[PDB]
Amino acid sequence: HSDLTFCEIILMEMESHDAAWPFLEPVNPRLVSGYRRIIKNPMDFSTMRERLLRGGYTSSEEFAADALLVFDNCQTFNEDDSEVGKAGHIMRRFFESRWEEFY
Ligand SMILES: Cn1cc(C(=O)NCCN2CCCC2)ccc1=O
Repeated sequence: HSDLTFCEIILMEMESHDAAWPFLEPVNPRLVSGYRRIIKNPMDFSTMRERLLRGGYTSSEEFAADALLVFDNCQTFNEDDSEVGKAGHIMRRFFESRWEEFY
């Protein structure tokens, strides 16, 4: 319904955001040491993309839960002053403000 039409706007705008590069694809645990043991429920934009296209979101609140999970995992694994962590705060602050402009 009208809830999930804006989830497409935010996800599209989040995908094309400049600071979205750490979260476009799922984290590769073979390449990132310690990520498999620290992050229980990983989540990224592409995973939210394929679920949203298939329709697996019942309400907008599920979409926000996956989005906040991306930045929670980013803050949990990475330092705040790291290159991945710096982009996470930019993407997180962009989402919470853009999510505010509708709800
Ligand atoms: C979300 N996240 C991402 C990384 C990462 O190193 N991403 C590199 C992504 N590749 C660089 C250019 C092509 C894709 C590390 C920790 C983390 O939590």
